[PDB]
Amino acid sequence: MDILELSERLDLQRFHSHTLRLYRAVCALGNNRVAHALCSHVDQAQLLHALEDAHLPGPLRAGYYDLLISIHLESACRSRRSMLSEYIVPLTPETRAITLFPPGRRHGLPGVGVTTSLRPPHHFSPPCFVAALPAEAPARLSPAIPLEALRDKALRMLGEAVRDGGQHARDPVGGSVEFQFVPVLKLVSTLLVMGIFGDEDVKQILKMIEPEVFTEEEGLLQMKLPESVKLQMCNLLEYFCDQELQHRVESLAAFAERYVDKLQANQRSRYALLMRAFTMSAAETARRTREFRSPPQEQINMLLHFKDDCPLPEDIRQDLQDFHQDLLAHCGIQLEPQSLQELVSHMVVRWAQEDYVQSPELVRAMFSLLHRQYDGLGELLRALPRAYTISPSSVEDTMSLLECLGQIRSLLIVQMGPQEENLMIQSIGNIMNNKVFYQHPNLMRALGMHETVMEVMVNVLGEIRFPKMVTSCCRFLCYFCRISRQNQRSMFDHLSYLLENSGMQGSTPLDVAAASVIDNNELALALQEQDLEKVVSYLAGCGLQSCPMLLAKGYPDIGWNPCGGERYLDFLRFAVFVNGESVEENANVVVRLLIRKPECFGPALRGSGLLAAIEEAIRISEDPARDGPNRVHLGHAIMSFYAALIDLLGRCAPEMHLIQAGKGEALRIRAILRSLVPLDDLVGIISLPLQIPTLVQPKMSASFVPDHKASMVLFLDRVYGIENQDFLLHVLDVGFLPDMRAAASLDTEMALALNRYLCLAVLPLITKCAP
Amino acid sequence: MADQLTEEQIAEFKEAFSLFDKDGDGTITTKALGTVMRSLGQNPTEAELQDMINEVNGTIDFPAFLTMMARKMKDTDSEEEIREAFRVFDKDGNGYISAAALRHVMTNLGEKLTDEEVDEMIREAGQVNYEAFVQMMTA
Amino acid sequence: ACFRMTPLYNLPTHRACNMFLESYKAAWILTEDHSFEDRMIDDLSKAGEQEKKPDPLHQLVLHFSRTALTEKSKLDEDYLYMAYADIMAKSCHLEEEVSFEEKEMEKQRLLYQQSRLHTRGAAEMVLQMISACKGETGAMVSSTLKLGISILNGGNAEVQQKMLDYLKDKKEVGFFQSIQALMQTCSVLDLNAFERQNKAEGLGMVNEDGTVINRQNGEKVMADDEFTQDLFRFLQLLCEGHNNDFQNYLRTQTGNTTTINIIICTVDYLLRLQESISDFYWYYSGKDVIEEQGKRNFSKAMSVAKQVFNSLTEYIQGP
Amino acid sequence: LVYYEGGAVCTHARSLWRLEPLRISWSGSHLRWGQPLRIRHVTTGRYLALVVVDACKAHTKATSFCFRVSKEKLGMGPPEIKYGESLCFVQHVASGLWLTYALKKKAILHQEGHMDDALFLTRCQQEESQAARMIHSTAGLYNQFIKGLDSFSGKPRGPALPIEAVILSLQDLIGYFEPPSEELQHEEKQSKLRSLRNRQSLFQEEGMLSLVLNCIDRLNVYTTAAHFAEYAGEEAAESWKEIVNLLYELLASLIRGNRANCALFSTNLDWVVSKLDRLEASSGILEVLYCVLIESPEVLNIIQENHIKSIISLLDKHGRNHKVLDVLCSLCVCNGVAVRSNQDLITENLLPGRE
Amino acid sequence: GVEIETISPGDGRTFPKKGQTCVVHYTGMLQNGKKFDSSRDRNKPFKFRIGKQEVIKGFEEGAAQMSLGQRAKLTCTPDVAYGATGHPGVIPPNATLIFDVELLNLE
Repeated sequence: MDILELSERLDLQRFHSHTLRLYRAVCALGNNRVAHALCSHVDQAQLLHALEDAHLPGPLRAGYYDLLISIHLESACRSRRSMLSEYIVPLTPETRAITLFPPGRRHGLPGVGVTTSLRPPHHFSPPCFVAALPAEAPARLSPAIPLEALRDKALRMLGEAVRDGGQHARDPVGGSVEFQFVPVLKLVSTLLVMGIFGDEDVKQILKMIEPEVFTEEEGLLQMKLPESVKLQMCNLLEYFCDQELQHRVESLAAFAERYVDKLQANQRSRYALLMRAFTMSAAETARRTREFRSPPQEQINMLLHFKDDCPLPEDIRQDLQDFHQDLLAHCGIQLEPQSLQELVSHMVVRWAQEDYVQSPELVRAMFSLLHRQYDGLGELLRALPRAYTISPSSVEDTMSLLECLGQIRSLLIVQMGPQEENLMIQSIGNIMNNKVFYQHPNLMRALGMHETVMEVMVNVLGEIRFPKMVTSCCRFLCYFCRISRQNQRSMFDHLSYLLENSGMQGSTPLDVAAASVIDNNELALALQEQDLEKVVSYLAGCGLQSCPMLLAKGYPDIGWNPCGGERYLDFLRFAVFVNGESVEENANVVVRLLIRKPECFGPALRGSGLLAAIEEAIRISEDPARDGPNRVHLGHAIMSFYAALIDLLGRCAPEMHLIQAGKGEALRIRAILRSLVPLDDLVGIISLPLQIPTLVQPKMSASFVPDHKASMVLFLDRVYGIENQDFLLHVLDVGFLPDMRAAASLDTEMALALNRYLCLAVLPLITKCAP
Repeated sequence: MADQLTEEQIAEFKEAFSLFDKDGDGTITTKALGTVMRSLGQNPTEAELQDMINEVNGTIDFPAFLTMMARKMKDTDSEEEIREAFRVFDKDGNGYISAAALRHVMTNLGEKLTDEEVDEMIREAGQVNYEAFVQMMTA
Repeated sequence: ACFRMTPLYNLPTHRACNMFLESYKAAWILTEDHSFEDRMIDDLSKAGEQEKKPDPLHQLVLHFSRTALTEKSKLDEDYLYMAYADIMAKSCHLEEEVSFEEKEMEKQRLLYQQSRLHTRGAAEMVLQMISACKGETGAMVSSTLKLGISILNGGNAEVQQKMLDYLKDKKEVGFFQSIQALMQTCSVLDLNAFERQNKAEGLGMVNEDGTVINRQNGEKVMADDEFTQDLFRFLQLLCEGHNNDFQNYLRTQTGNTTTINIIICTVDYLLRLQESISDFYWYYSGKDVIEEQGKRNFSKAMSVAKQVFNSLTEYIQGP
Repeated sequence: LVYYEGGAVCTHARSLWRLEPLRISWSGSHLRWGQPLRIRHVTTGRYLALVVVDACKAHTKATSFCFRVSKEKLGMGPPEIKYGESLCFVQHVASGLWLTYALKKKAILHQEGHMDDALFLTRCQQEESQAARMIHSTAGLYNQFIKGLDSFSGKPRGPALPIEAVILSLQDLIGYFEPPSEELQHEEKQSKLRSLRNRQSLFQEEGMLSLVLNCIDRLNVYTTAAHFAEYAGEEAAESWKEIVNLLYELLASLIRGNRANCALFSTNLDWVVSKLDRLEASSGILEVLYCVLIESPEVLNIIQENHIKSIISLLDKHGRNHKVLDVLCSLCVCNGVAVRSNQDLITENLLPGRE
Repeated sequence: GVEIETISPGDGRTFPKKGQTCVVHYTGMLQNGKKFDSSRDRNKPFKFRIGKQEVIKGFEEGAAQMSLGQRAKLTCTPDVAYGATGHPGVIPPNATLIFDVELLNLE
């Protein structure tokens, strides 16, 4: 039957309307493998035919328009709208010639001209159905449709509608004035944000809105419109004010490269004149504090002070102020309707005088547009942190980066399954060897890349569904935190969330938190106390229960955790010891809190002998029946755990110069750590001989390591001390001359596990007591 | 902090790394790490090779490669920076900087040091040499 | 490393442009002033005149009232509402040896701009969102209180009469609890982060061409200062005209089910302030001189103390 | 057994108690000190005796309690007992035994007492207390209706169950739970919603969801509307068609809008979909499935291919119903997040036949 | 299972050779007759290289069995294309395909 008969059928209109909702919902949110599958059922010509057959009914016209964008113009729509908020400009000479006003104080046309901000191409693929099936497939692009043909058709259907609407016909297209424009604006609005219109096309679009203003018929804004058609007018007008703003930023980027090229030769000529000036010495260094004594960030702050002590001449200090007056007048400040902001501020207020608007969506989109024009200065300001400037030789890799960025943001909105995981890992593995991620760490922070990889770790943790994903994400953040210090500053701020999910092999979310506080006195001083008590409460659990995965592996049972609890102390030994020095304010509060739950210590000293605890470890490590039976041996983790409980408290020992002063608080702590541990327990540990490799190699992860001895020597050399000559020579012959000639024997695997142990633990302590 | 290297080294590093990249993945063998540094003129023996891999499976990835490249050039510049740091004090460049010419070059550098600390810098150290000055600054 | 700093002409030009934008915005664009906050609000008010329908401004605060009444657990941080909270707040700060008459027109023009908001229902919008906070001391309750002061500045009378009836027909327990919640989360002088700031203050410039942003750390001690001063300054202005009903409302919400007695809750913050200032004396009771940062802390705590004694006495200025 | 609790069961239906003095007339006079009274639980309808007990075995000798301030050796009324201020205990009038504890601090009448029996009272709310007593009125009918059905649940027929009593009792409950109109004013619509959010949470917590689920599953086994209703006879057989349809309307009225009660079907999701082709109240169950699949998104990704193949088989046997396309449109996305596992199970099943 | 029934004869002498491109203005159906594909609606002469197995096996085997300008009706069996599983979303499992092609030019 003819489809126009649905206009009076009134039942199969509805069931074929709700089928179009199922078609838009199936290919929703970039599902592009199924987006080819719909392109069979609704062909390309019959969709383009249905855009202008005016005798179609009401809800079927808004279906076939919205079906079109949901199979062709959506997967490209979200990815470009994402990259609109950030502005990445290269230094081509085409960029270099960009002004605020067009040359000819007449305000230029919005959206018309040349922009240079980087955006990825769209990568459509044409549909087919006779191609053979392979096989995991990499991806499917969005299915294609000829765009240069489409823009002429879409402009025509708008162009008649503003003209036919003036005729005030009793039979509008599609049964109302609402359905005549809502499915033609939201296509034109989404072909305008994709940038596929020519400038002469949007010159015509500017005529079709209000031709009395934008000229280089009745205007569209004067036409009486129902409420929902005003809404797409706001989403059309919101594109235009951004093209004023993105042009303004690209004007200011063009100004600076003309300015700082003029500024470097001014400094280097002034410095050469400073290099030949010998007429002063006490005033010469006041001219030399800026040249090589100050950082280059502080130079530009000092150089740019001449508003209302500047080394710059009056010639190149005035044109900046001449430029600065060119920009405020370009904005809404008069700085003592032929303007766009004059048009909008008239139009939006008059819409409030028309009626009492009830739809809460429109009243938000009105006032957000109106505030954007009046504080046009602040609208420029809030975008400027997302402004960055790169080299023109780096563009050929930068747009290759941004496409590999966009796949992640497309995976922000889809619930993660086992395929796109392999898309995410292959994405991330292609970011970290792209060479620009390193050399501009401000830009990677500016694009919110460090934010984006966090939320895909949020959604997976909510039992772990996809562990191979969550390692490579937290591996990326750990490799991100050491690129610049301020990037570590940013990653530090999500600590309490990162701390809430401390709960396996490979990396972890907690090692992200560890690499967020390492090597930095600023963060370690600013670390909270409430962020510390959460760390010990997870340490409060491990001493009481076992690893359930280990007894699932068939291991012997041990009531505490020699493997799990060691995943906190390696964090906390970065929490109090930095740059080879101990902090004070954290050390005086970790140990006050560590003694509120004495179960947090290892229960052999909560108690058996400390050398006896390691002696209890050697039997259960050498005997395979008492050992864990594959990568986890219980005997290797108990000595490693007590290697962690020792050297933590060694790195919370108050420093020697505070012991020379009578700081009673600082010596109260040095009482407590010395009170806990007997000294002679260490001496049997410091002197126990090892299975040296010779002709055969013993196993590292089941036997004694020199790193077990390396923790203990740091404890006595920091809280107990070597005072007299006899006690120096007491442990001297018993411990180390066995090991030294064992090391001098092999002049090999554990030879290099012990060579670095001697040169980093004991040979300092000998030279501490050489006189 | 990987920022202590300039751009063109990373440009030279990635050019070197992609030249010996196995399949374009950014993986290389343990042997090729030695060859690629000798392709960059750097000749460390297997002692400096052995401790670097165990610091970080035979698969060397480009960030894992680059973090080792930061540390090998961080220590060398950390000692040669301080003699050229003393070069601006003495008018000749040998080490003979007069103490009279110091109490205006030190209050005029940009760490906002007042007269009391540059005093405190001096009486807890005639012209002083350079090697006592690199001792009294590093402390 | 302060001596080996490279000059600007040695730098690549793209990084030189980058630090310029961080400088040029900081010294020129941020410094710029303009007065668009008054020439907006007039046309949003005058456009009700045309050739019982609400005004353009009157539509707006109706919409902000509607988003404050939907049942949600937390109060989502809208940047748009904060962008309009200050603009309506600055419509009264233009008026917020002299003659007798000329200060009255400086007074009455403030009652004109106060009438331009609170006859459009601006008084209950700022009363609903405090109940919609429920204690979450975020950035919005900063920006909603500066509007609440600029309506009740100078001790206006009928905005209080527009506020008592709203708390008496609704019986809205949840306002006063959110009032009590913000009261306890008011920071005082500590003796732990103070030296953390001081040990942080021993660093002036960070290595590798970076600057220690002293505003990034800021004041870790009592950064809650201007907010917690602003709440009592709001709380002082609810009984400025000695409106005796609020003197019997703020200790007893007799129509409600559950009293809170903020008057007692005002005492308990003061005691927590009292030991917190006294232990700051005992740290300095051994020292002889006081440095610069020691006074800036102590200037802060008394400036909020003068606010709360003034806010105390307006509970009892009436007999 | 009597217990104590925190704040969660403080608001709900269990922690509601009403006072009943011994004198009939002027019972709503002001209560004074030293006055005997009974204690009623409202939902169970039991009398507190330190256990709760039935009213038929509640005796004035067994259960008669009183309010005293502290044990010194001792028309309308004067206003004796304030609210929130009295802080008074209870003990038996025959025994003098102070009820005190031992998270479920078990309350026991103890002759030692403690220093913690000074307890303050709070009056309930009018809409809530009205919602309380109707639970007791319904559950007393419903469990009577269940075991009345369970009598001939195995014995064919070659007391009388309350047919007319239950038909009118459901229909008042539908209008009790009816969602407010969209043409209402916005500030009042929002206010009436949060009342409704309480009094469906106030039902599904204190039973009344699975209790409704039971009387379905005792009734659904008789698919022949008359022949398998002949286990009762011809009297209840004529009303079997009605009582199913009204039942699914109640359940659909319960979990409309509410997210918390929608998660209560995440365990017996397959119980729902297995009855879609039941040929009686086919719109009824399909209504229940639509409201549960829009409020709690966790019920989306627990759906396998065996479920979707029934829904398309529902559409193929019940015409071109436009409601079935709604529930499939809710099955693709949730909260702006799509499910790629579900977006292909529909497509390679529905589309490719093209029929 | 490649049955070519002619619809209009072409040159009769010009045949496509290997390593060469073709331009086909095709369209397809199913055995029920439901038109799952065309090319003229997209207004694009579909092109492909022979031999390199871009198309399914029943297509290019029909392709070299035509002359230039000939119009042929093909019938590709289930085993020659989309055999067990079929295309996702479009072509059902074990479906026999029916084509209408036309060699436009280029051998």
